[PDB]
Amino acid sequence: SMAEAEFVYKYANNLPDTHPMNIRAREMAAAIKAETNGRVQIDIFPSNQLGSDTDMLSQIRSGGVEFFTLSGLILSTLVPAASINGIGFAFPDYDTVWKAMDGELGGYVRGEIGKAGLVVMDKIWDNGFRQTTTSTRPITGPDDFKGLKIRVPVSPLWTSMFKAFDASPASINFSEVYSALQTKVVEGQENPLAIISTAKLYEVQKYCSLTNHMWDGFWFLANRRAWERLPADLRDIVARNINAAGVNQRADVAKLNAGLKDELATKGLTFNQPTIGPFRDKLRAAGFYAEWKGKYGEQAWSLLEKSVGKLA
Ligand SMILES: CC(=O)[C@](C)(O)C(=O)O
Ligand SMILES: [Cl-]
Repeated sequence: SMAEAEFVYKYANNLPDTHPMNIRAREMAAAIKAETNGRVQIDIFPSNQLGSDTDMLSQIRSGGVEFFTLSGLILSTLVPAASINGIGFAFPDYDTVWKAMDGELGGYVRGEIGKAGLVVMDKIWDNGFRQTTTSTRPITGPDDFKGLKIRVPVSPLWTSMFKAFDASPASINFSEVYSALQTKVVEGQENPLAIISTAKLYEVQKYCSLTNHMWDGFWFLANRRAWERLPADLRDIVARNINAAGVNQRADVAKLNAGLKDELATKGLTFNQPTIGPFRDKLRAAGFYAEWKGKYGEQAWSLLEKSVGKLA
């Protein structure tokens, strides 16, 4: 038989194999294997094949897997600073997002991730600005969130935000979301359009409300020991290829989130665009911005403010 590659590394993720994350990860793995002359093989385990997000967070820490893409908000139980990009209504556009995440704010978060003992690639991958879906009624204003049994990912930031909206959040890994919606364990969830599409959540929801309540992405994490075990030449090749795949993935995801509404509207989702201001007002009145300013500290909060104020 053919000898195994010297380094056979596992990359786990939580998304469908049809999402740009996985399309680009497959291109990335092929490029890496060729460029390292067969020395590095990245085996990809999409859509929670090896386990759920909370499981994989444990595994990237312990070395059970070598690579894992993860929202900073989920990561934030280990790295408290890493939820900072998810502050409600903070970023007005992608322009400010990438300048921040590829600039000083992202540098700050990456440094915090390093302090916790993980490696993280320079470029965060996209997920997108998040919308709401339900099987009950549309969300036209913040009053409609009262009592809503809404699924959220496991994170203090998501819990805080949806409690501030007077909803009843349930913390559930993405792997259980389709079934939880289908069976009405929960009444709704929130995610970018590209997720609603690729995970077919339109099959098990009726309404999509464009609440546009945060932007979030996926840090590309590496187990530190496994990263350091790669010789320097291979490390450089792997890092370059992961970041290149990320840049392409961002471009793919931006196009999907910009254009998917019309397609989703003919697949079993009825859309509405609520007026956004009252939602931001509700988070303010609930003390959400004051809470998180306190938790992140003045320096980090000032860095977030600097980041979102850009006009270009
Ligand atoms: C944060 C994240 O990984 C997802 C897929 O968007 C989610 O769990 O909803
Ligand atoms: Cl609409």
